[PDB]
Amino acid sequence: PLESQYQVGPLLGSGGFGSVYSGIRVSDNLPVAIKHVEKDRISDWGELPNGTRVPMEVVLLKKVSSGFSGVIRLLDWFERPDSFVLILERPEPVQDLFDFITERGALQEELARSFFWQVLEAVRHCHNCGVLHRDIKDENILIDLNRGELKLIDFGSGALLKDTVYTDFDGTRVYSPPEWIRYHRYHGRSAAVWSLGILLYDMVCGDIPFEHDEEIIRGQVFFRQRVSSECQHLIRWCLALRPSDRPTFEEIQNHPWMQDVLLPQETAEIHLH
Ligand SMILES: CN1CCN(c2cc3c(-c4cccc(N5CCNCC5)n4)n[nH]c3cn2)CC1=O
Repeated sequence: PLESQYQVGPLLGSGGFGSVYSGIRVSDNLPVAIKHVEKDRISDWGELPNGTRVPMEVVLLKKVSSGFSGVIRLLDWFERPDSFVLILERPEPVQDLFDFITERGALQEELARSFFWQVLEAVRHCHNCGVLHRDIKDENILIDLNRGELKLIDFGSGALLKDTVYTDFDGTRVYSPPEWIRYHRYHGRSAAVWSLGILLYDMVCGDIPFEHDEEIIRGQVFFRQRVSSECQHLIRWCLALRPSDRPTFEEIQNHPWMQDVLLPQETAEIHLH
């Protein structure tokens, strides 16, 4: 009975993902996030090993929630008559990257390097677990303000990772690649790299580079803030129009702009405290 196991707090947010509340596990006072999703609104369904009908999100979270890392872990879940309820890790104090950027404006490159690196490690972890996130962006990353650690959230638009083409997409359009816009097709890793380019631009410029379909399709990157040449180069590389022209994760992390990253804790002490 989830009713008695958790003390429900205030609404943290709601939108396309459903409704997410602050909570506390009664047994040990562990801070949690309680996410409700209506079944009528669940588009993609999946199956547990033990053969049970469940939201793909839950399948993806399980595959990815084993071990430590930069992904928010699924602690438990429940099925209700017309909804599923997910119990998720909740860091505290925390702020999502979108609000963080809005507040501080464009980030110092040293900070953006540390954040971006951690996002890369998290996404690599998902891919190693057979999971494609598909909605990488500032709103889907949490910053643990005390530890300097980022955490990927919201796998509700995700899919099992495969090497064949995807012909469906339900992530954020302004983060979707030109091949989706033009052809309604993309491959997982290379689409992910494109969204990482948007994300990195967003961090160092304090806003998204493209707003309309035609800008995405043109792929011309204009910098509105001062950004080093190395960083501009990495961004333009991630945002190559031809998917095959984009860097692999390894090539991103071996890029000269990516060298000498701060540890998360160093990052918090310098930039967060
Ligand atoms: C799209 N989306 C956004 C909220 N999300 C989430 C938030 C949290 C949080 C959390 C903690 C503190 C604040 C906070 N919100 C996130 C929304 N923006 C305000 C801060 N979320 N902890 N754990 C979470 C797990 N998922 C579920 C989800 O699917």
